[PDB]
Amino acid sequence: EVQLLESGGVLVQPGGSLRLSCAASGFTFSNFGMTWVRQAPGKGLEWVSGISGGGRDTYFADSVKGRFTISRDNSKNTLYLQMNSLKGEDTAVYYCVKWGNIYFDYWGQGTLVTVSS
Amino acid sequence: DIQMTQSPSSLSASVGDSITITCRASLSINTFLNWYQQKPGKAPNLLIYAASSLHGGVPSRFSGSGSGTDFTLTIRTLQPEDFATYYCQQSSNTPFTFGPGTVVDFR
Amino acid sequence: PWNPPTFSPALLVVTEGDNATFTCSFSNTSESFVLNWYRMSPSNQTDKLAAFPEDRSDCRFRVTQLPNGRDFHMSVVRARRNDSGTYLCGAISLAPKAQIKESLRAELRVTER
Repeated sequence: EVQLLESGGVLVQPGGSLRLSCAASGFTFSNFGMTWVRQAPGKGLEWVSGISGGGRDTYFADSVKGRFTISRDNSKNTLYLQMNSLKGEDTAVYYCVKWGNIYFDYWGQGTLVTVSS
Repeated sequence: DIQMTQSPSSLSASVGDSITITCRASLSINTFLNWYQQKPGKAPNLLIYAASSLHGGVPSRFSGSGSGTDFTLTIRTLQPEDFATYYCQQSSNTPFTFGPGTVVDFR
Repeated sequence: PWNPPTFSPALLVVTEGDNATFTCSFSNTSESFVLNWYRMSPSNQTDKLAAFPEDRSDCRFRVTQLPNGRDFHMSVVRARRNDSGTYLCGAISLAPKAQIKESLRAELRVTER
């Protein structure tokens, strides 16, 4: 059925940059918006960013705005999160989330991003 | 920003008990609350949307109620596959904010 | 500063077995929206029948988007007598300030064949 496959989570030094990819399959990817939700180790869930589905509207949280870039490419059914100016605080498990309504239908198992020297 | 709080922080119960956990919002949202279940090492799963609507495939024992600032989740007959952490999440205003989470344990 | 969608026709009368098609036209402002199809149960309890974007997971209620970005067809497939009632469409302004702004409701009449 619906599956979201996150990729690109690797150990990165602070101040570096990394881009996350989500392989969407099982639904009309272009019709639905998407969000990234991260869970820091030992912390709760925090909403990161959101994309409109057509890509025209973008939404960001205060903690990542100016540093993270949300983008989508409906041609290959992929969701991108460009992470720049990484901090140690940003170390978290990043979940690909199916947006498009009041509610968050499906969550991928997530990709682990560790920020350390 | 809308801050979300939950109570209780932790919960110990056995199979068959009825569980009610609450979620509070700093300001009114009136329906726009979601309930999620996270099991250790796995992605969260949606249970309740619009604060009372049951997501497809979720057992009917899971139920939600409340409007405005105060909401409740109810598990009528607790089963072994329900011991997990539950988060509430408001969707009225960006940025979307989550609750601290309520841990349900086996006793 | 955001207009609700409109739901036409006012009175849709069809014979049982035929498909009855509604048209909810929504002139969106920014593409972060969702349209929902509702049927009013007893005591003004709204049931969501279908929606666009189509969830795709009852299949007799389908929502089709027209080539213009305004009109949508909500069609009941093989309408039964018990489908007669009050129907309406609603737009939810998610991201930001989620608000359900509703259309005027319409009546469906399914007659004997």
